[PDB]
Amino acid sequence: LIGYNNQFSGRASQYVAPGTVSSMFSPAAYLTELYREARNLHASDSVYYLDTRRPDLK
Amino acid sequence: LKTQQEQTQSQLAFLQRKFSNQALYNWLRGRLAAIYFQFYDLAVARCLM
Amino acid sequence: LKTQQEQTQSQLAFLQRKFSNQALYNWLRGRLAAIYFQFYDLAVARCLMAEQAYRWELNDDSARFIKPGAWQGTYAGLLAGETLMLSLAQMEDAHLK
Amino acid sequence: SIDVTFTAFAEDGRKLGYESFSIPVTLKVSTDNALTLHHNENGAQYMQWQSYRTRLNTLFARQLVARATTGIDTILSMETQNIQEPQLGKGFYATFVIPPYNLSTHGDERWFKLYIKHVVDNNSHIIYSGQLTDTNINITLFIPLDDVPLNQDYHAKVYMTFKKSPSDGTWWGPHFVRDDKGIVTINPKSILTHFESVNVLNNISSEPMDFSGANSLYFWELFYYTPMLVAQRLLHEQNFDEANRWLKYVWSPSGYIVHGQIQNYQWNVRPLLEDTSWNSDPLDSVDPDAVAQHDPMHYKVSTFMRTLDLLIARGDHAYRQLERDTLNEAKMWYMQALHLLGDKPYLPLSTTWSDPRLDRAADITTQTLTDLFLPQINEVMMNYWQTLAQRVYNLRHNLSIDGQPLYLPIYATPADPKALLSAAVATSQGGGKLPESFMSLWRFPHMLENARGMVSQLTQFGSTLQNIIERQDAEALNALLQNQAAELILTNLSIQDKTIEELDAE
Amino acid sequence: IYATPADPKALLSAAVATSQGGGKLPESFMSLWRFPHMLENARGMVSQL
Amino acid sequence: ANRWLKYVWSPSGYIVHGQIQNYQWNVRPLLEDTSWNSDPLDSVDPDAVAQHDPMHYKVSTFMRTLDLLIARGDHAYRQLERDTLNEAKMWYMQAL
Amino acid sequence: QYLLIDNQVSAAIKTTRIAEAIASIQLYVNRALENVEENANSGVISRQFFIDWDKYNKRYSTWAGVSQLVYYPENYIDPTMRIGQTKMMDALLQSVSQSQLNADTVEDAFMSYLTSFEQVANLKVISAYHDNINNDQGLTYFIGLSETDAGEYYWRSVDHSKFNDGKFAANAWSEWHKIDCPINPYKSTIRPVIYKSRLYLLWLEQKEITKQTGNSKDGYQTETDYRYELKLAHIRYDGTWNTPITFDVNKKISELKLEKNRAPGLYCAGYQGEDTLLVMFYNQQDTLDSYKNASMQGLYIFADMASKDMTPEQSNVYRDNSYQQFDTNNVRRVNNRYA
Amino acid sequence: QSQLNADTVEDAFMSYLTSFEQVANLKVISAYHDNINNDQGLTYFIGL
Amino acid sequence: FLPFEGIAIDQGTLTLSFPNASMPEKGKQATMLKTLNDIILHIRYTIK
Repeated sequence: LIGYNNQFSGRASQYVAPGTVSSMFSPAAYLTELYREARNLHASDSVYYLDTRRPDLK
Repeated sequence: LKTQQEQTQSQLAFLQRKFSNQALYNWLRGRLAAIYFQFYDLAVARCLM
Repeated sequence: LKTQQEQTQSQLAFLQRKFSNQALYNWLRGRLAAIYFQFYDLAVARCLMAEQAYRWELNDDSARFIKPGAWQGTYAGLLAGETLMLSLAQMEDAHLK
Repeated sequence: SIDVTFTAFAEDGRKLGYESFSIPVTLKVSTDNALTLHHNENGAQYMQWQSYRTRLNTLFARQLVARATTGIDTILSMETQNIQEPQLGKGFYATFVIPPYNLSTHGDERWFKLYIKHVVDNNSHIIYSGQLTDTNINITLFIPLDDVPLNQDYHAKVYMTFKKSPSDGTWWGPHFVRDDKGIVTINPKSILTHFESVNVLNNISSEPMDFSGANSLYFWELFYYTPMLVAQRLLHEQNFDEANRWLKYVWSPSGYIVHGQIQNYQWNVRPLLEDTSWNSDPLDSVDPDAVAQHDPMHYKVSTFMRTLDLLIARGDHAYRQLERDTLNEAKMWYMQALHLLGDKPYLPLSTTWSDPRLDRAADITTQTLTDLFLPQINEVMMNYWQTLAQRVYNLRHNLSIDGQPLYLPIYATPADPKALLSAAVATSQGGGKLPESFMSLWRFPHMLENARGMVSQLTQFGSTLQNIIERQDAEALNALLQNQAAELILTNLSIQDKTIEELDAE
Repeated sequence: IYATPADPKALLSAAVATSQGGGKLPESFMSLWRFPHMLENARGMVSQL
Repeated sequence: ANRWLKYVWSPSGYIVHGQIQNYQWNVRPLLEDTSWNSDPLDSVDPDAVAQHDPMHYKVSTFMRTLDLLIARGDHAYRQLERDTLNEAKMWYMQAL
Repeated sequence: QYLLIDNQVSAAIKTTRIAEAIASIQLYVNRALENVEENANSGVISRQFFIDWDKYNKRYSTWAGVSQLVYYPENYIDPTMRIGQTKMMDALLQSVSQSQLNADTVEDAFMSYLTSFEQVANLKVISAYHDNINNDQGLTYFIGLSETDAGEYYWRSVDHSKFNDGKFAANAWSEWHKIDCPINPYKSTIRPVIYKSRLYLLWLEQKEITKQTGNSKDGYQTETDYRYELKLAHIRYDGTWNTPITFDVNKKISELKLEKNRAPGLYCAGYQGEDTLLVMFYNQQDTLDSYKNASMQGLYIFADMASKDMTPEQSNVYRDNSYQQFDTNNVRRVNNRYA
Repeated sequence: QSQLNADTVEDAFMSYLTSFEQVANLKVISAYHDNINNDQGLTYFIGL
Repeated sequence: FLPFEGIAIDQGTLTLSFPNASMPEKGKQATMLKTLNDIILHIRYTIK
């Protein structure tokens, strides 16, 4: 077909503005990723378990 | 004569194993040639400027 | 024939006693090769500095002209210089345009 | 565990009693199934670790050499990319057609995923993922089978999920069973609710060149990157017509003619012709080329952009001539770029956000949205409309490329015929590679010295090359001469043997 | 408070230039000299090489 | 640079043949003699003084480790992002 | 350093709740990666997210940069500036670069591209080793063999981080590299291993050593004291290989009840750290359950290339945890790291 | 002469030690002190 | 390159610092600053 709106279109349903929390590139998105990865670096019974050090972070 | 045969073969081994062998020159030519040509296009462009 | 044995040994002796013997070339190589490599790293670093200047003047930080393959261990660095000379010519052209 | 006893004694030896603790120690060793290597009867080699089978080799490298031998068009044809490879292992091919996007089904979101079950486990694995379009999606997947089925009604199950009712119920999606003699059928108890159609491709034991296999990297360089590179370089040299021709090896907006027959496709790279749906799951990488390739749609888009860049460059080239006739040419080229972009898409922005707790936000995938965060617009692509809009505006308002006013005459001053001739002559004198010489800021004596230094550097490379050549030839000769000495020696050895036989005869 | 996102095109040039040739390209320190000065110094350094 | 310093000194110890060792210093003459001397070599050569009394190398080794941690710190510091400043901080805290 | 927040800063510094969270965590991770915190979970550390920590994921600025690069690669990708350009492409470009760029120039370059390709297009893959704990993370290293010359060993690696919807993203695979070591394995018992973060490979060879006289007085010997040399070699940083170190494993092999024509199964895996290589020999069975309670003869190899017999007290543990990596008749399996 | 890494230094150590071995155990034949007190100055040695 | 050359005209912050400004501590700029009417920057920038 002819046009960007006919080919390639229809990818990311809704979009967000570049400064919102909801953006996948926002600091919140970064926080979410760091958290899901860091969350399990230490054993749940360890003094350095992330939730032991910071019970509020979650 | 057998000795001469062996001596001839050791000379080939030398020619093939020495650093400055045909592989070296084949490589140097191929690489330099690419450079020379590319350099040329640039040299021309400045001459044209 | 005995005299030809003597003559051959005399020629071998010469090869082992003349100043420009193999020891000389192995020595000259060991030192020049050490210099050439070190000099190369310095040459690259400056080419890279020229490149930073290129980038700071033309506000474009994606530019890279200096290619990491200039020094091949195989073939002992031969043509590393010529390789860099081209990259600089290219950088210079990019600037002029 | 470690058994720790706390005990003590009195000064007079009396025990003061005790307390005992036990510190557990757990040895945790993760285990999983090993990756398995296989070599099949048909010569295919592959790696398997789940239900996934990855091809390790290719068996037609010779055909490719034979095709390159007859020219660029033979090697880069579509036919080349249809050289087939054997199937990897017990299994079959089936075509799945996913219907057009609707809201009565597939509401709100456009993603869907296809999963396979009961093949190596009773669990599921994703075999395809993508997004629903205004039309259907027609794909073919290889469905692997194990030696012994985990289900006696069917040997494999395939089902679709898509946010709305992603139920994985019994009989939702086709159930496949292997009959004897290699025949695969769909168990009639199953329901194709989420498929437009399913077709078991009986008698197909092969597939076209695998751009996802271990040697696929070479096909990507051969069929996609090389022609894009060549066009890139030609464009830098301002050879706009050749860059155009070269882009056509990847994409022809007007289609192709093959063997006279008018063909029905525009993308000439098989994996770009295929994959007409965005992958709904992005590749979790840091390498943009691994992302592309994994999802070929990205190359389709970069190809699209390069085509526009070329149209734009041709327009810009004309614009800068500042002759009213060339300004009209520029307009024409920009109008084509606009035709090609089509309408600027409307991209509404959402204000919906649930303010979730970080722990809840940490929504992962392994083996009111389905994710939490949303993408941005992609200003680089949007800028193509903005760019053309501005360039066209300037033409409509009689402005220069940077918006400056200009007062060109209605009719152009005639070109100086002497200069037209020298240009024509130089072009036809030889070479022809006499590109725009850009008139820059530097005055003649500066540029003369610069050109001069550039040339003396060239004369040095020249003499250097001359020495290499003379040496390359000198060495070729020394080797020849030794091989020749060796041959004469062998002949002399035969002569000496006969000489000895003669003495024995004496 | 939050850093300006790095420009992805630059990250790519570096990544390509990190794995290509092993990435043996040392830090190019920001200097006081302008391009034509440094260009000439580099050129002299290369011709010596 | 770190890996190489570990051939001489590795605070936290070494694993040898899978076993946990109780030494911190991997150079026999630095591991031995933890007593700074009392009657120093009379010389003009600092290299002869060290060696003679190995404690001086133990200290210069210690300094190099600190110099390394600092350099990592400074590197991050100079990137001037809030994130890299916090990184610099941890490197300095480790040196402390 | 415990609460992951600096309580000695002046009031002058401002932040946001999110910005501090993205700091307390960044410190948490850095202390774990630098082993300040001595017992982190290695099955987590080994994940790609952390592998990229020092280039992209430790800073918002680079994280955000990459995320944009990967989300919309079409705005950044380039046929020249790309990752995964092969040696064959370099050769293509070099000959293309020697003359004017046109179709004929590239036709000849494509031909040499393809003839270089053909040579490794169908190497037999012999074995492979996964360098992670987690099968979907890290890389698998493969060793193959020319389909032409009896020798010629080559290797590949595949990055599993580029594996997603059942398939690898093409440049996930490295090109074949040639091993210049004159390897002559017995029954192809060759395994790659990542050891000391280097590519090592080890294999068995039989040394046919015997007497020239059948009874040491008048006669001849028939077969041989087929001694088993376990050889270990590694790649140098310049791509060449060094001379292998030979270890004596004859007592382990004579103990395994192998037939005349059966090489012992060879298990090799790096211990997750400590530069210790775990090698076990076994009599290959038809099924994996047959290794339950099956005796094995192993050894430890250390960075200091000394070795120790692996007492059955320990080989029994490694077996319970490492079987299902063991080859069985008619299949081959990839070993992974032991942790 | 090349990139600094572990392999470069291993090769270097091998030649280092080779040269060392050649003089590692010479027989000392005799020696001479160059001062009049044995706590100062130098002692010169001849080996073989 | 000149001081501050290459900085975007719309990004970041400038600071001008006068040491020894505090009057209670008898600084040197302290008496002069009471007579400083303004601060003027002269910014030479280019558009490309």
